[PDB]
Amino acid sequence: DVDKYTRARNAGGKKAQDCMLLAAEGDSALSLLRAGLTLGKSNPSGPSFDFCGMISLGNEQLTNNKVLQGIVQVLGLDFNCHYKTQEERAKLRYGCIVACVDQDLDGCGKILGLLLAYFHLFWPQLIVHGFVKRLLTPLIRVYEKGNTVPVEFYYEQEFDAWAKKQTSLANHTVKYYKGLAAHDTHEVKSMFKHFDKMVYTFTLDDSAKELFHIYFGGESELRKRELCTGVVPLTETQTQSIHSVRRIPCSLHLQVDTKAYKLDAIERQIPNFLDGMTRARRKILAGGLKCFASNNRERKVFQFGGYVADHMFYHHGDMSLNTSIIKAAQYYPGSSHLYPVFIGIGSFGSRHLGGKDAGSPRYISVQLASEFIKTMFPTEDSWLLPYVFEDGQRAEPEYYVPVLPLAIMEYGANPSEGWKYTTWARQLEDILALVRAYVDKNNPKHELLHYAIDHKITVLPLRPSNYNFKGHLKRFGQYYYSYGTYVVSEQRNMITITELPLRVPTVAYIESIKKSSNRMAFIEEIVDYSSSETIEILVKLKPNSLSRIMEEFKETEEQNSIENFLRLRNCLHSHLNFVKPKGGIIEFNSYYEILYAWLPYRRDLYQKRLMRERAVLKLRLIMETAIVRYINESADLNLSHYEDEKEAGRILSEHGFPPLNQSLITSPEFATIEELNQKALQGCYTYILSLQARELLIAAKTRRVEKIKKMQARLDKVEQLLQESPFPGASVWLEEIDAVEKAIIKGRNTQWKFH
Amino acid sequence: DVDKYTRARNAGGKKAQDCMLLAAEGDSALSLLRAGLTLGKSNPSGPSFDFCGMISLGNEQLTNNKVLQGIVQVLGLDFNCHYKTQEERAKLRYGCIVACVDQDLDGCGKILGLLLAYFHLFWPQLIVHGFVKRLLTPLIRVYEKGNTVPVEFYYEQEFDAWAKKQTSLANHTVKYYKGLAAHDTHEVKSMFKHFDKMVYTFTLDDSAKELFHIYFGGESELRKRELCTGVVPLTETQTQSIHSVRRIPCSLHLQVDTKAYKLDAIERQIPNFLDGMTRARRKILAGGLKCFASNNRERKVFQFGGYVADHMFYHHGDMSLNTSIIKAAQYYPGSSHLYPVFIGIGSFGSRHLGGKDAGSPRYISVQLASEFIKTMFPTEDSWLLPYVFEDGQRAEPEYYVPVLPLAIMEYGANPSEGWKYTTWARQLEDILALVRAYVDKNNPKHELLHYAIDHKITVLPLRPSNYNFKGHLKRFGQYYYSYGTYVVSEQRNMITITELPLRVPTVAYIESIKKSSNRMAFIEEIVDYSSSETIEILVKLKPNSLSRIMEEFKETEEQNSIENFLRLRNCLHSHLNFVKPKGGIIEFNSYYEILYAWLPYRRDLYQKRLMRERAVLKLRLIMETAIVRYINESADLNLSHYEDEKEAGRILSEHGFPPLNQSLITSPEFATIEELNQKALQGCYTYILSLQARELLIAAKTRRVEKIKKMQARLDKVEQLLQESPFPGASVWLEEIDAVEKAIIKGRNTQWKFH
Repeated sequence: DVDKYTRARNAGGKKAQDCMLLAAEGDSALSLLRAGLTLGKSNPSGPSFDFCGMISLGNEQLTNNKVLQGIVQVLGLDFNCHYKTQEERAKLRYGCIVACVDQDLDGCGKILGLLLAYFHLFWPQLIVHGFVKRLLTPLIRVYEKGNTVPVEFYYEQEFDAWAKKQTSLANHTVKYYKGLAAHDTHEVKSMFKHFDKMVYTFTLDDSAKELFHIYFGGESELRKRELCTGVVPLTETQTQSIHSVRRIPCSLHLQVDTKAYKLDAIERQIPNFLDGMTRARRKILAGGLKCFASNNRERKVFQFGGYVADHMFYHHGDMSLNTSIIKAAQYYPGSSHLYPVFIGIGSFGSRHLGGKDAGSPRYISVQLASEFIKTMFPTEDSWLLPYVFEDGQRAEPEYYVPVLPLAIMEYGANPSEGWKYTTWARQLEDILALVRAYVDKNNPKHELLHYAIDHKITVLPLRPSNYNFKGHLKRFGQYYYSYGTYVVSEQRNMITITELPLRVPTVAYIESIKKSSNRMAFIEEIVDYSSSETIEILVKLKPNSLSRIMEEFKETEEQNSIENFLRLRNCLHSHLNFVKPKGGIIEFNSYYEILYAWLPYRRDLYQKRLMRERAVLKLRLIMETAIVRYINESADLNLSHYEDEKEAGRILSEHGFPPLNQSLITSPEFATIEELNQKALQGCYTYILSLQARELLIAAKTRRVEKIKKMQARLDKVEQLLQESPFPGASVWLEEIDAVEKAIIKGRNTQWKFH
Repeated sequence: DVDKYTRARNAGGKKAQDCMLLAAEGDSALSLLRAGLTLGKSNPSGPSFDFCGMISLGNEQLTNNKVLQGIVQVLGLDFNCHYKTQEERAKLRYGCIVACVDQDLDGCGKILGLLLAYFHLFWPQLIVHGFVKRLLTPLIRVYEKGNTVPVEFYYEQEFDAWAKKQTSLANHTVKYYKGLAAHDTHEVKSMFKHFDKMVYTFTLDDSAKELFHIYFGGESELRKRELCTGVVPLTETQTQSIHSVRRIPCSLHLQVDTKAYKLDAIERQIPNFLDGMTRARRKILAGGLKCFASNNRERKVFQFGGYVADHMFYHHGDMSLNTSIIKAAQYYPGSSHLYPVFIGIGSFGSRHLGGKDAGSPRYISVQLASEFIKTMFPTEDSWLLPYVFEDGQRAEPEYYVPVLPLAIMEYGANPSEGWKYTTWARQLEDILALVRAYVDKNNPKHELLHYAIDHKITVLPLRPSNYNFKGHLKRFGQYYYSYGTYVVSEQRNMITITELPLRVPTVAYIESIKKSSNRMAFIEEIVDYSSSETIEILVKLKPNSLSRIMEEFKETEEQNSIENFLRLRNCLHSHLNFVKPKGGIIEFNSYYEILYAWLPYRRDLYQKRLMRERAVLKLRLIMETAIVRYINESADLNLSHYEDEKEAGRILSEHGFPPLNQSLITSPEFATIEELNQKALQGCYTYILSLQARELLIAAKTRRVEKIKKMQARLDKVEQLLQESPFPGASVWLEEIDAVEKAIIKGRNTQWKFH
């Protein structure tokens, strides 16, 4: 077999039942297992090569794979045995096979799930009676400073419960070990001390079998139904039951690990319907917001990609990161981004190659479209979004909620086969009219739009956008078609294609025309004299070929003879599969329902921002009233730093000064509403104990009083902003819509350069 | 026919001589050319498709090259015919061919030099009289915010000469355009407005055929000899002549750009002999120092690579960066780095796979040593090294000069074949003794070693290091051999290998043994029961077979029969090829030559560092004395901060108060001695006007006088530290050597973990 197999000393012998075969995922896991097994030979008594062999991993096609062939060869497994009896199972060369895989979505999920599916399909009785086992390593380890002994959790839920049970984590360092290679040598020896406690068994409950037909079977219909609901994390009772007897039911593993892996794989191609961007593009947008927040100077594409990888935890390949950055910065007729989030200083590609003619990342530079991004992705709303956490560190948000539905007003296609997704940008005017009717409460269609929302029918048009399109858009039999424009000169027997169909690359169109032999039977030659953004394809035909073209290619009342011959028609087939914000997959059938689903999320975000702003304003005015009421009697109490700052708190508590938490009321970063109003109090008097002498003079007092009157006016303004007729925060939504419309118009005027 | 050829309207007709062909390397340059050529009604009478065609640049092999075949087909060139006469030169379909290429050692030199060599080899008469032309786009553009028209320099020397005057850059922005894709649309149209004057014609002067043969011919000895001197940039006179006549000689073009490209390609594999690291490794070290100069917290490999790319201008791929980071963080018996610059938390590989079994960059984390680096690479000297400026921004230094020569005490190899380079680490004790004898001046061999370095003979041993090696290092006459250790038991017929030769991967060695069919005629089986760091490989042989190995593999007075059978000897072949600090390539016959070459550079760096320290200490001393005198007798003129206008400057210049550059003196980053002393007295009086009230009484005067006393003591310590008998700064070098030896000992004791 392969040389990756390290045989145990007693493997296949009289004591083969006591032997176990560790199946590491890759070379790093193999090296870790080797190091642990060899260090166990000297200090402890336990695992070693005497009773532990090592191997590495690498239906109709699952039987010819070399790795499974090697595994079945070493284990001595017989296909036609079914291992029902104990003596039949005793003939195996190893007592059990232990899978040692990384805790991430690659090791657990895809590979562990694949091994479990293979075993269940071929030898289902092996999973029962406890033959297939796994290695459960500490997923999270928290180290207390000056304690040199960590506390370990095998699941994120246990760590979250312990953390919320804890008072503070100032002196605790949390390390996430998603992969086996992340364990240090001392950590590895700590695991191999009680290696016997890290072996978990699979039970193969009744519900597992059907699941094995869903995630890994050839049935691709019920798989989508299973995937369209998101992954539910394991509950605490299930984890406790698993840890009690060290047995993991297969069902739970299939429903959690493999399902999360499949969802992650889908999310890398299909974007969320709230912002129209995938996880990688969300990371890029967040990194651009973080980098150009205060500087906004042009940076090289590779430099910005390095910044994104450093700060936004983009652990994928840098070539994909650079390609996605270029795609986000591309702006041309037929581009995938109608409103790009980045301004591209340099040659970022043209419509002829479909954006593939972009310059190298080391030459072209990128900048943040500050005006458009700020008007569409407000900085205030960024705090209230739910964020993803990579190894306990903040990263890009789970989803962005722009002022207008970005998943609709921009083009989008998935080139990777496996899941169909195609979106054609709708007209900006129609989107603006629809949202303004929904929010304005003064539009005559506002009540009609609400009627259309509660019961699903269409009341306002939603036509495909034709901003950078010089052709025609014809709706025939519920299908939209884009037609390019051409001219014919009979005297020179020549045709000049002036406009290709929507999102059709020039070189791709030319090669498609050239491939068809029948088309070339009349075309003498083709050249491409098109400009950087316009289309001018010069085709010269053979003599007396126009009549032959007319008689051969026939008009179908939709496209004339020339358009059919020149392939100047495109069908706007759109696949509206999107990723739910909670994790699931949702398949729409029209853009109207996409907009109807996006509206409540934006409305709820506006309401949440309004309540958070109201609470923050109340807290700020409370602390300002406290500081001014200390100021006007500073000649009565006279204690800021005159005495020791430990006896002051008694006298400030004897008077009416509530404890407050500075740096939380002064600048709440991500303080959620209930936590913000809970932990704002029970702080300390640093807002009074640690003030400066600058506040002593009356000018500071009058500045404070004008500030407090300003925030009182703002508080009443946001209070009347609430309980509005359509919903709280509708007027501010209308103002943001107007601002983003102005920004879009300005960008369109200056070719998305903004001077 | 040709895939990416856009024919001109008049090409191949009565105006062929007026038609020119633009050759582009990639699709980005083609898109730029298409955008420039299609300015209709804007930039009139400029280039267009009427007289400009386009083509893309996608010794028997040169004949069948598809790109060159397309080019010759387009131009109608004839291989047999020599275009020496004007009448036969008019048969070409284009008047001239223009190369529109980048200016970053790839567009220029690599493929432009290739095109020039092709034309010279096949049609040398074409280059003369003018046929091959190039597009010299503005390399550097200086924009003034109040002028909105840039100043363009086509060479870096011109920009440097301009920057010699116009010193302030008070309101100027410098932009570097190394590639064609870096130009913006307005820049593109401005360039195409003068496209007629942007073209430069090659001349093929004398002494260029020999240069062409050297750089592109099959001969390599003279090509290597050319590369031992480095690239010399064009002088002002040559650039002025080129710009005045708009003709570029081929020789100058070659020696300027293709030599630089070849040197850059070489130095990406061959490291410098001063620090023992290539450009990528030096960038990694500088980025690590920048990242962990303050925190030293462990970071993921991919995050650190992103930081390095963002800050150190590492524009290459991220996989190479991650691999190099892992290699720099690897520490195991046989690893390349005996003293790694990085502490790696996780599994970074093992000796078995030669470091190729490391975990993914997502999981394993890296951090700076912060204890060995601070001693081997002092932070004081980091301000004195020459620095590499990429696109006008600072980057990793030109070369590092460590306290001990790292190119001689670390294993090095070149995985990229094309330039042999192999280094075997010398013993640390021998190197320390040699350097101490050279420096301490008290060693009995000090003057003897000076005589030795003067007469290039060897007087102190330099033996290969055997720190992490349990074998034997034996010298058999002008070569060294490493022998592994084995134990063989005749009973039960097993041979257990306990130590492999130096830098021999375990799995590679096992595979090499396995491929030898004759050796497995006796080997029953091979098992790899080795540990993580020590090797224990079991080889079970066939019964009564040891005598067969005795009679088959014969003793050669160097290898035992078992050693020859198991290939337990390795020859320590050395290839002492390095790159000169100025750019050239140097070859050494022994490690003694490397040490003797590295010593003067380090001695001169100590002298320069001490000189700069003395100068900056004198500057600080005069500024402190000035401020002390001001705080002493300010009552005479004025004691307040109200004098912040020019009146204070005038009243201070009336007395003996010199104007000093406070910012430069208080923190000179890279100010060398000459302009340090030139700009010291060209500052302002801010060193006095920036005195807070705290510093306006005696309580700060005592601190000031204590500071001046301490720095005066440091000043005369530097003073008599100089003029030492061996060289100035000998004791500082000795104590730095002791500190670095202590750090190395601590790292070796802690397995390069430092707890």
